[PDB]
Amino acid sequence: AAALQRKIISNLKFASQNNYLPNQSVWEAEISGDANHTGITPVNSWTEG
Amino acid sequence: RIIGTTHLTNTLSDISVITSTPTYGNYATGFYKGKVANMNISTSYYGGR
Amino acid sequence: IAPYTMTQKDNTLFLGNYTLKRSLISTELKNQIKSDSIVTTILGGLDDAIESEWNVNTQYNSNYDLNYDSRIKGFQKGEIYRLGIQFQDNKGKWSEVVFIGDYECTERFKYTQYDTYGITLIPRFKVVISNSTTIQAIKNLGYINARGVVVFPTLEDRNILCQGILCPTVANYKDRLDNSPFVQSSWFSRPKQATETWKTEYSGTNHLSEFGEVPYFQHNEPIGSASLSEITRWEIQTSLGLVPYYNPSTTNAKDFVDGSPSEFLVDENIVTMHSPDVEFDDRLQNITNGKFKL
Amino acid sequence: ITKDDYNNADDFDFVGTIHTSSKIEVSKVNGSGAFGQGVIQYAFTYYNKYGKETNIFRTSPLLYIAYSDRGASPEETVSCSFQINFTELDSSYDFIRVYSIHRTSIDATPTVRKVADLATDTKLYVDTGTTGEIVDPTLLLYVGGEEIAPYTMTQKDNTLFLGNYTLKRSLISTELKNQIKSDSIVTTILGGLDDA
Amino acid sequence: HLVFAFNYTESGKQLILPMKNNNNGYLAPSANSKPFWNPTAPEGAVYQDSINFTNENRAFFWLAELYRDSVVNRFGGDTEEAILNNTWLPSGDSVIIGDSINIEYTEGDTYYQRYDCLRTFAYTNEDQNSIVDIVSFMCESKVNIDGRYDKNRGQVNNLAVSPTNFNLFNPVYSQKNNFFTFRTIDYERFSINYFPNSITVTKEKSLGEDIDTWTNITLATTLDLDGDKGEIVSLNTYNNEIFCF
Repeated sequence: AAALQRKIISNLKFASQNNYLPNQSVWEAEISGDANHTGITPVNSWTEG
Repeated sequence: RIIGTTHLTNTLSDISVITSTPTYGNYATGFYKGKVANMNISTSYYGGR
Repeated sequence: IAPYTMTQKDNTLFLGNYTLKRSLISTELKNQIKSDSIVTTILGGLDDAIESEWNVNTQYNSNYDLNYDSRIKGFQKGEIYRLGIQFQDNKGKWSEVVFIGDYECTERFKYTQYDTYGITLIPRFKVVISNSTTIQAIKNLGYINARGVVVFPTLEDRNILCQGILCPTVANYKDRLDNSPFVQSSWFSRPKQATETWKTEYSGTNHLSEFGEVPYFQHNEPIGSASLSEITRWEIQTSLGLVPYYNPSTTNAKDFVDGSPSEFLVDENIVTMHSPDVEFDDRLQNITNGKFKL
Repeated sequence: ITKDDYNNADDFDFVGTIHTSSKIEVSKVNGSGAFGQGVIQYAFTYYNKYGKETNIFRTSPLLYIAYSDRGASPEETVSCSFQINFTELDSSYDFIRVYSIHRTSIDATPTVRKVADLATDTKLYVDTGTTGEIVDPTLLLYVGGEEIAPYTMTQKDNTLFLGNYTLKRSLISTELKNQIKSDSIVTTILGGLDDA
Repeated sequence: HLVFAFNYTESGKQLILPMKNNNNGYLAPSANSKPFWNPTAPEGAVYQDSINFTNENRAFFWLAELYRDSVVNRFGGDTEEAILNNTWLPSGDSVIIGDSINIEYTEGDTYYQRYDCLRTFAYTNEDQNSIVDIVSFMCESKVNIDGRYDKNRGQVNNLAVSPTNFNLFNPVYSQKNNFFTFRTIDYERFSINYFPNSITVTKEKSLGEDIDTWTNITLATTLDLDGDKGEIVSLNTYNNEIFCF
């Protein structure tokens, strides 16, 4: 009874404005000589699979 | 004439089970998918499996 | 053309032994213009300068820029652009280009949504030449006007590939142990919160459901919980909020996961960048192991 | 007769001469461009402005128009671009011409394109598939032309006539062929690519 | 979309997006507890930094950029030689050369438009549980995002949206100033401009309300005489026939 058939949820987050960091506080994954700030793996584009 | 061999290292395996009728147990789990052989090339000992 | 002789038959003019009078700019003057160019980047805008169509009194306002000219285009802040300058004769004939140098932008776009209007600032280069000798030399060549000319960068030589938000991913416990999937796109987008007051909101009667539910966005926080104080946050019915951490001296990994194998964890260590260029430009959807920095 | 730097007897022949040892390598850049699926081969030839034209002195090997991780369907267009790295060109010539033999099947009539007429001192050029005039495949054999020993000439309507001509064909004598065969020390080696 | 992963720290921990103003950090593990996917992990097994950014006081996504550091031979080379092979485009309105030249490059190549990323949609139209997730935000792009010609924009419903309905795109609006394009010219290169044996021919004078065809020379109907007789000394007409000396 009251068995589910089809339920759907929608969401549209709206960003009315973008706040940009000053040059000093920019975050970079790579900082040479920094043990913690290691970089990024090779980028990959996902399409279907 | 046999000239060489093949260095098997891993095997990518998958399983799928579909049943016409439901499970016998009213609260049974049904099809359970376990871990089998989906390992990197580095673990070459378990090759040809 | 500088012909030598003419005839006139059937209302048609003939012109023989002609020289194509081509007027060029000497190399020394080109170098002088290059040296005398004081190029700077400024934050300009459109003539209107006030977009009253957009206000904060509405659920959604699409910033539509096709009702203006093509001067809406700007310059990426970290990009390199090969700039130049042209000159116009008394007839409207544009001269060749005078390469002045490759110059990097230094100001980004800026959209600020005020109560009743929004202000957008478009970065623009600005070349200033004040050496009166150079200007007089240019005028002596018959030039009157001047215009900006640029070579835009191709995708191969671009410093910037794309720009977009960062969305945390999610991973199931059993699949992650199996590594069939290890991560996957989050069905819900998971923004970070600027403050920690939402934690106090999820306590007692403070949280009214009409405000909306903040998703599970912390790194290893399970998507789920047993606390009824935050029940509306639950995204999966079969979740128990099992933490993805176990003591190796007590239980194995498989045994620990078997307590809730259908439990999911967030993953901010592996992300999914969503840029418009990837969706719209089909050349970025075929990247395979591209070496880039973030 | 308005040039006074003639130093060799081959400077006067109809077909141009190449003095420098051109080294032109072609590599595939992936990510930008618009090419058709198939294999592509590049051919080069110098030519003076209003002057002579050399034969096809260098031809690149076949390059594959495919994706960075898979082949291309017969009906797919690939976003590839080929960078041409010229080195030690014959600067005495006004231009260096670039061709592109494109095959879309097995032993099919290719689609020759006239890519560009670059200066003989340029060091790099990236060939996106957009630009280029589709020339007939058969005129890659007419580049430079034959070497004939005519007897008389005329000149009507800016066209040159050449009568009683001998096709100067230069062959290799049988004894020299046999000497080359005997003097050939052929061996098999285990080489690799430049990257390695 | 694009998917990548931060590299582990040199100590073996995980690198994570920084937490703004040291708020809402990662879930720290208990003592002597390891992740189930990495038993051989260091204590804590997580590294996270913070950015002292105060202008943002609401929820946000870290807006980021795929930086590329080394680019050899950007536009084919830095020399005049490479610049010769480049194609140039106009940018900005023409200004008069007075006591000084002040140019302003109005038209570039980057836009700044609202982008609605349909991150997630339904696997099928008959399944039980499906999710639709959209993130509308402003971003910089080289593609005219406002060319989206579908009317399913900024609506609360967003229930039946899909790649077939939500983000249809008309590429034409992302067009450059390609029609009028110029390029650099070498001064010392010798390109001839003298044609002693050549006759240009204009169009027959219309004698209607349009331009004078004689003043408009296009060199589209040239005619070259033999160069081994001499330059064109004179052209004359006699009884309906042109004669060239």
